[PDB]
Amino acid sequence: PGSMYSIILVALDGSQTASHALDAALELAADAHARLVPVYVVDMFDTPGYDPSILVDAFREEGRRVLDDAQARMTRRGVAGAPRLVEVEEDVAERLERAAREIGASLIVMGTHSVAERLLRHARCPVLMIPA
Amino acid sequence: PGSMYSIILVALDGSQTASHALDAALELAADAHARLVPVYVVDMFDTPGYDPSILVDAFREEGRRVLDDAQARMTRRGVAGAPRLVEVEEDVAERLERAAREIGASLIVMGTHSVAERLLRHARCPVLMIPA
Repeated sequence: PGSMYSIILVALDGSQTASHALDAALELAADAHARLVPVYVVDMFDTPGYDPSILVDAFREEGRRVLDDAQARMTRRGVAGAPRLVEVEEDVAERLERAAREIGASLIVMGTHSVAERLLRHARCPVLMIPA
Repeated sequence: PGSMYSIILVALDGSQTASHALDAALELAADAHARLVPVYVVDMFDTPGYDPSILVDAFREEGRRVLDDAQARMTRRGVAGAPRLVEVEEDVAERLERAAREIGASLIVMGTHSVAERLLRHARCPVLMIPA
């Protein structure tokens, strides 16, 4: 198989439709004999009393669970690659583009039913939309 | 390879970016051992003197040339499938969705840089965007 689809990126957030997108990205990765790289985006207020560190630990912990499940799915299907935890500074769309650049992804897979509209309007890299 | 990507549809109009999308759809079709179905969309005034039949013959003829080239690319790459000429009544986006339903396509491939925004906003079927 060529390199145009050698490395596939799929954005996860724990939602059902994102999980649905993962199953689609996996199936594509297995069919095209490609590497899959699931990413969980941690997208984190400045106020008296408020402590953002509580939610940072939370979504990171949630990311661990989500990415571990993604890894488990990949292992069973025999699909190579390793899930990444990504954190925005940025907006989610750009962070996904930065992740794609640094990982070397030639394709971004997303679950849909705005960030998708962003990535499409950007047109910086091939994007695959999977509806719920 | 599974059936989730057994039949791929790619929308052509003769433009460079659509041709670029065809090369991407072909590469995917070859990697996933999938059938490719390129479609050329004929999207056709009511005025005294004006004769739409002239342009109908034209874009159909242009479609023949475009689809013949697509077939030639598929044949060389050893990719199965057969190009289709489609005509709107409808809008282009819905016509592509109707074509996907009748052909049995599980994926629609498009070249981008509105119809893409439509198909995404519709979310009736998986869509792959390839930027120029």
